[PDB]
Amino acid sequence: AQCEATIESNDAMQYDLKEMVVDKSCKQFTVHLKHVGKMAKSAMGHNWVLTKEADKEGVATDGMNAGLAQDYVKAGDTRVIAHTKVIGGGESDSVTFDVSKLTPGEAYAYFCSFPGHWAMMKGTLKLSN
Ligand SMILES: [Cu+2]
Repeated sequence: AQCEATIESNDAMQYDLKEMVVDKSCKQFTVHLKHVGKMAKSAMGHNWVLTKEADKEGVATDGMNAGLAQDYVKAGDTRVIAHTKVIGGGESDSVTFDVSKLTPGEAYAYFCSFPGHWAMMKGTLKLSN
């Protein structure tokens, strides 16, 4: 979508994309998260979080402990490349990140850090041309 992509989250605790590709010509990347469900953020809130695949579970665990006001992301967690807000049904959010944060040919994990969702809601992101 240039240097943008749109991802959908629903009431089934799913994302519609399992992988994202960042083009090499991009200096900035933008992700647009949409919550196409009708459930409340307290019940089935979704976010989109970018980490080294390695940091997935540790960031997820710390995020859970941060609470909803922190969007289920430990504040200033340095393992976090980018993340959106936690949204409810009918909402959306966008995050733009600096691509030079990514290392070519390395796979990254994107997941939802709302409590219990990282196990069902995850995908890979990589830089490719
Ligand atoms: Cu979620």
